Amino acid sequence: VAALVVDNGSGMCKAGFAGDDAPRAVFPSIVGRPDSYVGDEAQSKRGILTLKYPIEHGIVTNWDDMEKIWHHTFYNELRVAPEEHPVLLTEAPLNPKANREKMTQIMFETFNTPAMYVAIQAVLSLYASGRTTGIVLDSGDGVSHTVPIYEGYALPHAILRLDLAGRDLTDYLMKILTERGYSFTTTEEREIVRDIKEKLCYVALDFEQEMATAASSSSLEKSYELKDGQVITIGNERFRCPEALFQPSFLGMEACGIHETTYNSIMKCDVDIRKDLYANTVLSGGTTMYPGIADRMQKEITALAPSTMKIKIIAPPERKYSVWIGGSILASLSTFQQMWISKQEYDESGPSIVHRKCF
Amino acid sequence: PSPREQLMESIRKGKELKQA
Ligand SMILES: Nc1ncnc2c1ncn2[C@@H]1O[C@H](COP(=O)(O)OP(=O)(O)OP(=O)(O)O)[C@@H](O)[C@H]1O
Ligand SMILES: [Ca+2]
Repeated sequence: VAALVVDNGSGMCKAGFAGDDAPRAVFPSIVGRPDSYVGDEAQSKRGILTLKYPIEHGIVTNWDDMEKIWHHTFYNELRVAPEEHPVLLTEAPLNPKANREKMTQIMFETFNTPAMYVAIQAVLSLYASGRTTGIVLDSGDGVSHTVPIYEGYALPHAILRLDLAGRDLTDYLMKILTERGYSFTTTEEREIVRDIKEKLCYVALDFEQEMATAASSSSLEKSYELKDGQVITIGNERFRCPEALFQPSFLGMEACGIHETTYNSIMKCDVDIRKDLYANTVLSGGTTMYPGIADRMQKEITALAPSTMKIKIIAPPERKYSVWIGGSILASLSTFQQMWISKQEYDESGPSIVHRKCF
Repeated sequence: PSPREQLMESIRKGKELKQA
């Protein structure tokens, strides 16, 4: 039998089979109520429902809705049953101890999982790349984390959190396009701006130079065609949008960009591990998909790192799903088989066994 | 080599993944 890999995020859930190379199910983390819908179905009926997001900045804030998402995951999405399979769940870096315990309780007692495991999302992305030691920048829909990992251990003292991700960038693009002329008022219009962001936007190597280029010619402009046929044109907004990742000031934030956040995390580690981290900086999450982010991150960290240092930014071509894939690799390993938590082991110990088994 | 040492060695070795 094969295990299941469930990767829950702030915006999207990824579900499938340990052994597979891609999640079979990908759907929004939305629970809708006026009796209860989950995912794709709920986004359509938004007109007659109040929509809830159980996962805020990677952290589960509502447990009743999280149960409903997980239920829809097996029965509706994967068309399987939880008590037949081991389940690999993913957690956010620096996830509260109680959340981890509640996550373990819900699986065993509510779904009767014969086995389960909870792994840190960034640690899995590092595994997916084929590394066990390195630093992961995970930028999703709700949160950006810089996570230094030593031989499978995420180093809690060195993890940094920044509440600036895809959702914030989608909202920023709406705003700067609004300033340029267009009006985006409906949620069906936001889902367009989000698509514009995912299709055309890119990270400039030199922002100020790129701004000068956009002001002198139309060479950087792209045309996005709408469903009704009408075409919209985007200039410097293409790179001004993901620039907010490097200058949170663009959003009115008093925070370091993803580059200096990565640097600051490496500098919180033991001096003798940094030279491996600088050369094993892996990018993961949907918000790291912008063309030219790897080269920009490379450029910016080079300015902060020692001049003798080898800087290497790994941007796996698929990295939008490296968390799930890293789990699909982990749960499929014959060497990992004895690191699950059996239902027996839970019944004997209780929820708090998660800490002594999952690290 | 501990059970964990052999887990990290398998991750670094990599592995083949299934199809659809
Ligand atoms: N090609 C792309 N370019 C830029 N952004 C993208 C691209 N594809 C997806 N995104 C953005 O990435 C986000 C989803 O990524 P991901 O699924 O890693 O985050 P999540 O796990 O749902 O949330 P979090 O990791 O913050 O908990 C969305 O906000 C989406 O707009
Ligand atoms: Ca995520």
